[PDB]
Amino acid sequence: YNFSNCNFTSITKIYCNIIFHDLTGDLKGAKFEQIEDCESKPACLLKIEYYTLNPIPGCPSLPDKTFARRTREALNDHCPGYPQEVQNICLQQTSQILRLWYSFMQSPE
Amino acid sequence: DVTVVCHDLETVEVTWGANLSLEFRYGTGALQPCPRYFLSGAGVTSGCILPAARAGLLELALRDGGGAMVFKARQRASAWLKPRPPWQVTLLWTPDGDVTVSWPAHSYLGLDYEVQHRESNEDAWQTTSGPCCDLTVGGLDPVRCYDFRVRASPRAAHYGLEAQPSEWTAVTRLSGAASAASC
Amino acid sequence: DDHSFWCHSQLEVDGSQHLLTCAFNDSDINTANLEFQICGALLRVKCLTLNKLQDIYFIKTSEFLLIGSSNICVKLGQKNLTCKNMAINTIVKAEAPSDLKVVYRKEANDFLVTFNAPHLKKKYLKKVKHDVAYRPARGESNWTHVSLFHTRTTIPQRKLRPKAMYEIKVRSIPHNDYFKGFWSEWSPSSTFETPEP
Ligand SMILES: *[C@@H]1O[C@H](CO)[C@@H](O)[C@H](O)[C@H]1NC(C)=O
Repeated sequence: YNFSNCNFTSITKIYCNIIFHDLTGDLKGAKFEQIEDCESKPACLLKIEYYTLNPIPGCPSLPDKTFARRTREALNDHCPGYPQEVQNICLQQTSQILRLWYSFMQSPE
Repeated sequence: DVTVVCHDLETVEVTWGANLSLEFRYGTGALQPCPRYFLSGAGVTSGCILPAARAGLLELALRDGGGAMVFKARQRASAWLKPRPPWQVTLLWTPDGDVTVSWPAHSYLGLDYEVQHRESNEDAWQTTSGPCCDLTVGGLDPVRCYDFRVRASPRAAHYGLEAQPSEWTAVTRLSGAASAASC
Repeated sequence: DDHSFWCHSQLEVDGSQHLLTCAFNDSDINTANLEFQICGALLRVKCLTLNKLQDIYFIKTSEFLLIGSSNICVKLGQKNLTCKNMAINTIVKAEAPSDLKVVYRKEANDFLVTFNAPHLKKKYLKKVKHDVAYRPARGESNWTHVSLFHTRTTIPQRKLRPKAMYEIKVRSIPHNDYFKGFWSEWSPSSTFETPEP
């Protein structure tokens, strides 16, 4: 999908006022070295979506967490045409996602 | 305990304190040596200043003599942002009895500004906040002298939780109906 | 034959769950067999039905997305009498402040007013605008209001009558570019006494 048509202003308000708090809330201060970066709002949203809604080995439940469902709903609402478990892995992925949001916030449209 | 501060998205300053050495890179290119160490008289390092890039991941590797890792990090440089203070603050009495506080913008987004004031006569500071580049402070007495100061504060959702506010500006003193020599 | 109604939400009420409360504008209404149902913008389910308690309907839930709008419908059996579309995030009623206290400071010739602001400790919506109101405890007066974004303010002594008793109370409203809504209930009132001039 091409995230270039998303309303970034709306998504930003949702991230700043809800999703950000959900992420920091889940991380409880844990952080990990950052693996990837991104340099535009559309490119960051693409990575965010991919990290957030695709399960990974060690944290199958990730796409079902509240911050993930809210991310899905925010993209759905504001992007036209948008379609066991180890806690340390969950945290690692959650930390990556939060930092991709920071990149989103710092990137141009 | 190692500290990292990114000064105004211009430089990154890493401070420690054996003789440590620092390598760094942006992205996945080749590690590079610290471009400028802070050295003691005996020639042991105390820190490093390097350039900040607004994008890309800054990897830091601090090693002991012998090549052992003592500190590692990998985040955007802005993760450690401390903005410069605002350059010059202006205070303007409006006819309403309000004061408009204004300042020049920083060269990057995502900052809130905190404006404090109190009577120039060790009382508590009152604070108000807002985005660039002005805000209004109401209810001031036209004949009393007030101190104002401002700082820039990186928004947590924008830059994250390791960013920190600038230093306060030097005080700017206001006199509603009085001359400056009344303050 | 008017089933017009209001709703307000409250975030993080007795834990992580949020509260939705609705009621009819007209209290003289036969609510016989009427139900409130909310559909849309929920996490795991299509709809929820509110629970009736005397003259109000409420649901405490974890299901709200807080993103996008919901349809709230007054139903009689399967008949929709009236449905309104609204977003939970734009009908938020703040929690009232508490621990209101007033201390006379002679050296400052003023009264220091302090209270506790519960939103500061919450997950979402941490910043509210406060409204402090005061007037003499006896007799009729227009309340004096003070608008604040922090949990203290001062009243100069000279502003008040001497040797009198004042009543004071405080309320809050969301102040957020996403969450919007309504004034809290007033805090309980405190009273304080003013000195000789
Ligand atoms: C300490 O390490 C720095 C960085 O590698 C180097 O420039 C300096 O010569 C060293 N000093 C001593 C006394 O080994």
